[PDB]
Amino acid sequence: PVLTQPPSASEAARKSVTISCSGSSSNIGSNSVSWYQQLPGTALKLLISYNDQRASGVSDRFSGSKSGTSASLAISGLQTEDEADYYCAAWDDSLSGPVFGGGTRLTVL
Amino acid sequence: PVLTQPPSASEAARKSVTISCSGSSSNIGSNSVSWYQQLPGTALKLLISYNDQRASGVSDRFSGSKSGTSASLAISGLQTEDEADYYCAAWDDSLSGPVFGGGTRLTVL
Amino acid sequence: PVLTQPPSASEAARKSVTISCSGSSSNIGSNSVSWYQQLPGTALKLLISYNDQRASGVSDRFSGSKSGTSASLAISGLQTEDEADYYCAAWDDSLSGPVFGGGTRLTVL
Amino acid sequence: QVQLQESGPGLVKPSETLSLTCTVSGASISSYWWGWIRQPPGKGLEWIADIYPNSGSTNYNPSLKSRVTNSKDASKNQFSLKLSSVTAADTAMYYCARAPRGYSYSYVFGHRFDVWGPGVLVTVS
Amino acid sequence: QVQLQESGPGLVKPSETLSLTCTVSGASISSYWWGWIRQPPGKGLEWIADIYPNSGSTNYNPSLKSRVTNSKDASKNQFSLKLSSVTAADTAMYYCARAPRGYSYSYVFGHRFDVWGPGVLVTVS
Amino acid sequence: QVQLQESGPGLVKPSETLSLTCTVSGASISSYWWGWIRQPPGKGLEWIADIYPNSGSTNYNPSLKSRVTNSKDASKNQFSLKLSSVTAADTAMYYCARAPRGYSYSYVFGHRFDVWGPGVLVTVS
Amino acid sequence: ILHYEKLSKIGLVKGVTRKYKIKSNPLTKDIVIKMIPNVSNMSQCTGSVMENYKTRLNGILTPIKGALEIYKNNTHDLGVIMAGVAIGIATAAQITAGVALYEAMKNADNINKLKSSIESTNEAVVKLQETAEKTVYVLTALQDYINTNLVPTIDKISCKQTELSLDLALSKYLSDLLFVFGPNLQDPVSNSMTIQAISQAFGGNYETLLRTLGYATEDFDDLLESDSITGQIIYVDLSSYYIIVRVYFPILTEIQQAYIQELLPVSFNNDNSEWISIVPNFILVRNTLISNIEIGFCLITKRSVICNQDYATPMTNNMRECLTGSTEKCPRELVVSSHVPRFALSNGVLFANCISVTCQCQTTGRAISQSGEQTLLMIDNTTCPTAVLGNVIISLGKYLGSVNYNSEGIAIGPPVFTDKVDISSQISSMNQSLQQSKDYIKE
Amino acid sequence: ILHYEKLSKIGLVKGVTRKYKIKSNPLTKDIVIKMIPNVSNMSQCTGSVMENYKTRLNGILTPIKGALEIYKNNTHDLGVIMAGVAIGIATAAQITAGVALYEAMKNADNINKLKSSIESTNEAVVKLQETAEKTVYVLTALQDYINTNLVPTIDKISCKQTELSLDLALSKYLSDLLFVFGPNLQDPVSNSMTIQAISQAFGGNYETLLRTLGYATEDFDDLLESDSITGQIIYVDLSSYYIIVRVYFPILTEIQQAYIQELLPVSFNNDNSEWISIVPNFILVRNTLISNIEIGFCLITKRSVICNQDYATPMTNNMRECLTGSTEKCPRELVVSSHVPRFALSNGVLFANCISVTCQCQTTGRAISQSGEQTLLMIDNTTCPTAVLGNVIISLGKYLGSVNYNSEGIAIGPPVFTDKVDISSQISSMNQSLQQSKDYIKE
Amino acid sequence: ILHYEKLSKIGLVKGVTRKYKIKSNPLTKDIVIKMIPNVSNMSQCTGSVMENYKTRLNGILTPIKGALEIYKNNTHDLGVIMAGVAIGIATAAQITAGVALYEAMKNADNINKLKSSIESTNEAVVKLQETAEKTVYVLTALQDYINTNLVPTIDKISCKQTELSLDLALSKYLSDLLFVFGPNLQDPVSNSMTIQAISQAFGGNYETLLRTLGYATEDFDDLLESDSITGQIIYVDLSSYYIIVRVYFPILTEIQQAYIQELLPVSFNNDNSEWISIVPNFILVRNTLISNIEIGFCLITKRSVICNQDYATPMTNNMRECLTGSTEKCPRELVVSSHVPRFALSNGVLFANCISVTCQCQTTGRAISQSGEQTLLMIDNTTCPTAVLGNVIISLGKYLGSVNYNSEGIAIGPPVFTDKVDISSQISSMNQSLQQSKDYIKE
Ligand SMILES: *[C@@H]1O[C@H](CO)[C@@H](O)[C@H](O)[C@H]1NC(C)=O
Repeated sequence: PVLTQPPSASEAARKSVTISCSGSSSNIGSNSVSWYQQLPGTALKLLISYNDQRASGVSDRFSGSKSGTSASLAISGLQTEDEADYYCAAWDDSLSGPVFGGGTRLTVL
Repeated sequence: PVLTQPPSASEAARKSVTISCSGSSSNIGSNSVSWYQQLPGTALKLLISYNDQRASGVSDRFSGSKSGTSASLAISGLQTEDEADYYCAAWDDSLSGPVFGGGTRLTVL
Repeated sequence: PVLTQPPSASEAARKSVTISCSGSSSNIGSNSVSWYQQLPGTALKLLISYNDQRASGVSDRFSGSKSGTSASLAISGLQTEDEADYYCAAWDDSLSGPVFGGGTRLTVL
Repeated sequence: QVQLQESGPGLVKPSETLSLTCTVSGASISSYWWGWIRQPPGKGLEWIADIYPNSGSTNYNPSLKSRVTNSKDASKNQFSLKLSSVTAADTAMYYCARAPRGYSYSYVFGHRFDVWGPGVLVTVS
Repeated sequence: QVQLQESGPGLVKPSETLSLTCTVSGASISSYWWGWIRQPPGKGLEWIADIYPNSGSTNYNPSLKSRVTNSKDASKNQFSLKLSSVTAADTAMYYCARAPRGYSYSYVFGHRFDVWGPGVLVTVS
Repeated sequence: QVQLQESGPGLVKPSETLSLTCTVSGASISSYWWGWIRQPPGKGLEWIADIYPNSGSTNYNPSLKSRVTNSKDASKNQFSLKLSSVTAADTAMYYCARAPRGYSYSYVFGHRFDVWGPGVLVTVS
Repeated sequence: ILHYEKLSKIGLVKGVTRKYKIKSNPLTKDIVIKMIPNVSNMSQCTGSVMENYKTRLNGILTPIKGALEIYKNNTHDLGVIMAGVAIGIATAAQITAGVALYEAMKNADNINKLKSSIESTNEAVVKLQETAEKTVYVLTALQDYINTNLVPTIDKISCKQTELSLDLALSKYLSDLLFVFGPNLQDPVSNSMTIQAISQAFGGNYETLLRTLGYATEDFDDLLESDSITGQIIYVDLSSYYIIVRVYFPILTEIQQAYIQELLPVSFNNDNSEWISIVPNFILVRNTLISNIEIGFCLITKRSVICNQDYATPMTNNMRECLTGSTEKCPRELVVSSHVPRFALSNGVLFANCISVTCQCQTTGRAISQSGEQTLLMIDNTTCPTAVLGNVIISLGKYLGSVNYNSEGIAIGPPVFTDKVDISSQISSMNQSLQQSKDYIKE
Repeated sequence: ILHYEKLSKIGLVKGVTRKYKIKSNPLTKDIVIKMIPNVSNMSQCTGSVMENYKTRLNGILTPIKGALEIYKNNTHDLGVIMAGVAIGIATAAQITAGVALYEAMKNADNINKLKSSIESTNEAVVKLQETAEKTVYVLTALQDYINTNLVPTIDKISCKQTELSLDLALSKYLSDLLFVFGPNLQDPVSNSMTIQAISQAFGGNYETLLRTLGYATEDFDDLLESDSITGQIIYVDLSSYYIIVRVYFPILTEIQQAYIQELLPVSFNNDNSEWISIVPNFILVRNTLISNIEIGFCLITKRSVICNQDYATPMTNNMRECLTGSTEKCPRELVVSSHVPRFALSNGVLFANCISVTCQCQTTGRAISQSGEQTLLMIDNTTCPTAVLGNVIISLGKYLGSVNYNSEGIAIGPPVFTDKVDISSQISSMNQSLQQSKDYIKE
Repeated sequence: ILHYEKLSKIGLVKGVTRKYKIKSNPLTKDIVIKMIPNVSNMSQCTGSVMENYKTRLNGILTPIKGALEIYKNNTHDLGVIMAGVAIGIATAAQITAGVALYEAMKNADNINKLKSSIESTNEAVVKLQETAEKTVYVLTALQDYINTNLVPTIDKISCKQTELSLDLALSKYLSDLLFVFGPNLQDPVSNSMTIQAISQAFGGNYETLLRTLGYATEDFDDLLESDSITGQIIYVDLSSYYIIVRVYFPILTEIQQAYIQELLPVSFNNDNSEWISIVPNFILVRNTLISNIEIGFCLITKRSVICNQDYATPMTNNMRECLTGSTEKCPRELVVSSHVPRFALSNGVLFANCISVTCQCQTTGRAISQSGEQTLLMIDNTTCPTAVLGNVIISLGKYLGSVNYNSEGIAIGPPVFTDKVDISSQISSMNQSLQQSKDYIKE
């Protein structure tokens, strides 16, 4: 149906932040999570797939993890270029398709 | 459809009696027979299953056999407590269910 | 749908002749060819099956071959009794049945 | 020990619908096959239907198939039967029973009603 | 030796139905495939249909599928064909044949009409 | 490098039908899964449908299933989407994407939109 | 009877003692295996598959029937007599198996009265029960595959595809069958073939075959894995393509005054080198008689050794003397590998070569040292309650033997080399030395 | 040539005589095996299965092609010459196989002209016939499972389940394949691999593979079970993932003046104990020359012994003297088991150790007795028309040898011990005795 | 160190030199194997199949748990101590494996915290990921067959047929399982069982099992085929019917100053007869020490020999002298077969017995002749640039040894016979000769 994300997150530079994504047994419990980034006024791009695998040309400061019916995206060495929106998605066995989260907007201090 | 039993049977005490049950290739020829007892004014109980297997707490004087499309129930050491009605049943492949005989009432002299 | 045969063929006695049969990938490319003979005013008989196998009591002067989507019937030691009509047929996977050629009438000089 | 109890109306008017309920104690209805049998007064037994509630499977006696419906309720561990358009021929004693079937250890196939309920009398008048 | 005989009406009026019967001697119709073929006067052969009576299987020529029905009779070892709504184009000689098909010893697939009947002439006037 | 381009009408009148086309360069549409996504202004993403053109397979978002049709054109390497009976709630940015799914080397199942198009804005007024 | 204390000093540590059991007194039961499936529910998609299959199978089955006929045609009632002239050449086991075959023929005739019913079975396992004497189980190869896979997919795939699938399944079945029932089966008149091998005619599923018998015993798995459940072919039908097999189901009996003793080898020190004793590791004792045993053919369990026959073999006088205490006659071999064991535990007591491995006493922290004149050390709790060897820490018991074990000393036997080529080399060198000594006398 | 009468008195009873046959003159035929199935009818359900499978299979197949290239790149027409410097090190068999590999490449090129057609096959068995020279069969692994099981169940199960089933099937196929085509195959330039082993690339169904050849012979099963039908890998495609294999189909030729004689062992009595002679049980006679034979590598039938090569081995002079009548040179071993045979039948005549088993005369009822001076008894119908041994009753013929068999007597050889450890024990003891005798001379 | 020039003259041609590698330093990972399928989607057609299956499986699994309990109940922290008195009798390997088992129990507890999730899996392969410590893969036997074949055909076939198919599948699974997990497994406290054998609990599909680990290495196939990837049973559940297995994944390390040399045997001529030298074909050299190697247990590749342990064995002094140039001590055996190799190629140079095979020089057309005093001929391009042997034509290089090879001559060792019966015959004859010589002194 839908995945639960926090509307906002914030942390100062050179620090690290974590974004959570909550789901259920049919989607996150049984299948993996993908993370996408949307910068202001540009095309969306794939950051993470299979809960921990970074795409080509993605900085090592991004990491992903999954536990139970929840998943997390961690960003270290926070910079100003990391301000964006972040979305999580997961395959759902009852829909034969992906379900998205609400998105989290990241603001750096 | 239906199994053929003799309406009545009789034998003196301390003797032995035999009750027959006739069927066809679809029910008795290919599957096993069960035998049930009904005493006057009480619940029915399972005597025999799988053509020869006695239920728990059933006296050894009851025995069963099967040959071809026919089956038989033998009672030895006949007593007065054995007066009842006896029914045979068999699974039928054309119905996906059991078919019953007409029943035999046992009278002891 | 249909197989392509030449309407006529001719050759002098004691010589040899060849009759061609053209088809497609659905019938001749993937399956074998059968050849039948029809003499004037008599029942049709099977000459060749499985592209080269002669029926019982068929002279060795008849031979068959297949290459690609085409097949050929060769007759050697041509005689006057060989004047007939000859038909080719092949199983077609899109029809679940045979498809016939137009037939070739053989005239000996 | 598994026990079964039947319940229903004592008298059913002709052309109406008869409803019966079987309540099980000591086991869950969703792990076994069950069945319904009836006996007219003074006559022999007749099979009605067999049911597997967990998957909703049902096998019918072909004579009575068009007049039989079944239902279940797992919270109260009960299953119910309904026979429509009853006539004077439907007065009888009714039983519910547990009805296991399958192959034995030596590959002999069999069916048996191994536990019976007391039964309930239904008269159509 | 297997033998086949065709039988039917000599003349069929237009728009009526043509019925043909093939009688087999020396074998049972329920252990083989059979087929029907026709030849117009002065022209080539055309396949009509193939049948397996034991299971009631049938394969049709797509052009004639809508006008063809088949039937059998095991007691007299006969099988029958019926073609409806006949026009002048349906006058021809008709044959029944035995039609085995399958893979050879070396896995080459084939079909063949290995035994033929004499045939019966049908004229539509 | 695979590239995608969306195309459609800038303005769609209410109750009419919206039609969009995705054109692919650098790959054949008949060897991959594809998908459609939309984002209302100021809100989050919403999945519309996934398609496999080679076999004509389609998976739908249950909310929008009754209003969605799909088509393809292999000669020009394009695939098209159509949404009927549009209201004011259907104004958004629309994207097409390549959408592989399956098990990884270590038997973890996943889905991902690995290539995205620029998107096209549709306003319903 | 064995001198365990002396043996432990040359690295032969006492192991587990086991009982000796052999099969005996079998029960017999007959079963039918049909080797062609019933295709009557897919008859329109068979082509000519069954004809080719029957030709191949008949070619396979004819020699077996031919071999059975030799004994069947030449045996008559007297209590049964065989015509030795007609048989010609035979071992005793073959003649005994022929007697068994003649005994089984009567129930074979009774079963063969059910031929039409056997031909018409349409399920993988069927029990035919017509009379008390006409009752038998029928097992049909490949019937499950046809009923579960091919029949339900009719008209979901083409008739050509169904025919090809059936042909491939039959060909694979024949490919598997040929190893057991092919020309390797020269002697079908015997009762030594295991039930596992016979079950290849039913796809290798011997569990179902044994379940049809209806027996019950606690030694079932031990009987199976010791190759003690066997079967014999009694009848072959070349027109219906089925066989009748008689299965023999024995019990296990324990030999009363017998046991089998195991020895655990450990390397020991002599003359600044590492050695191992060349002595059999399993010894059979029956009524105080010592012998070898061909234990590779038996089944070794925790409590007993189970065999389908007596596998005892003789032993030389010198080896028997070595086992009873004369250690100067026990051969030894040099160790040039790091995999050889260096210590062992017996009845709570450690026997260790502490020159080759580090031995420490955990109770005091002091090392345990072995001198050059000691083959190995016995460690119990009189000297060290808790011992450390590498990453292993062990609490120990008390030794029941001599209190002066580590100060006595032993006599050492001669070295040998056991490699196969080295055996020929040694034989040739000894012969040359003997020739030299012989020619020295003549001159 | 063999002294059967003397041999029978030490328990070596004459058995069946057999012919000697060896394979020769093979015919050749090429066939293609495609090791990846066609999934075009389920392409929406494939995920990334085929990519991972191709990576693994390429890893498996690369070394084979590398090994073939060594001979392919270094062989040219002259009638063909090999560059010995480039090859470096090779056996004669490998060089001969390389010559054969060079011969097969002419047909390999014609077959490889059909690459696009090979890639597009969608059935388990297909015959491609484009021209008289471009004709070949293609066998595809796992195609039957895909066509019969996975395609018909599309949309009855989820796409994820279909993908997982396909992956598991491919993984099981690779698990089975690795034993034959893995690192164990370090020498693919040879023609000694059996067709049964090669058929693992097609799931082990060699019956279908041989059916595609179209041959016919009465010795087919004997050729198969003697491991005489072999194949050689000629070409490997690392982009389409198929191989070309050339199959060699020979005939069996009988060696004219040769035969193989079998001996049946029976225990005999000497000095209140039971003994068995240690003599080879199969003897090869060629042109009146006696030798051993490594019969474990051959196939033994009723009428002949069939081998893929000559397995003759030499025999010592003392053993040959033993076989020709010098029985004092035939070794013997003590019997300590109840399973050793006690009697045998040869040409209608019984040879029995009647001290160990009870022998009775059925004709008269009187017992048959054996004295301590007799090793065993010959029983024919001059003295016993019908004999009883346990539950065995046999009617006997007439002995064709000496009429004084039971009163002559024989000379007995020396005892030996055959256990593996006992061999080393005996060698060491003999060496010690030799050393003692040698040092006695010096003093 | 070896005298290759002298060895080549008695038919021992120098072959390939290889490296020596042994496994070491393993990583560990745990996995769960569930041995009963989930039938919740077909529960109406199960009958009493699961109860009977559970009874049989419990009977199989109980002894394994019993054997593990012996070490589990008698091991405690101190850094771990075993109770030697309670254990009683054990080898060093068993005690080490017990220490490993105690180490694995810590992760076993965390895995067993997932019992309810394990019981409810409904797919063949599932990854359970609850926390960082509670993460594991679960593999379920027969689940794929149920999901793909039986569930989709519900109501297309009868419920009775579905039940029978399920029962047959379970019975076949048990029939295959019994060989590995039956009474033959009397010592489950060990880490020597291969992953291939363990995979029989999952139908023999070890490829999928290894894929779940997620490792990557270039020596993967070499590790597999050398039997270096092993596993150990850590926990058995008798109520949910699953096991926990720890897998050991090692690396291969090369022994630095060691190599293995191969020798190619070729027949040679002496005294109008053909002979073959009896010398080991593989020789291990470590730090300039020569020894034998039991290479039958290792994996032979093109560039190295790979073993799971050190298989070196000692060698006699006479054989070591033979290998270093004393050819009068190298034994030989007569050739009576046509299959023995007659020539070989080493470093571009031919070594051939041209008395037994026809040798021609292609450059000049003249024959190459061998005299009766020559054992074999060395052929290089100083005398013949291109040689013809039968159908083989070879271009040759230059010999790096002595320029007078063909005119020197060698000393020949004594003949021997290697047949097993001939060994006993020779031992007995030598003992009789020794007895005669001994009794000559007394008289
Ligand atoms: C050698 O012969 C003597 C004298 O009979 C005997 O005692 C000894 O055991 C024999 N040894 C061997 C190895 O044959």
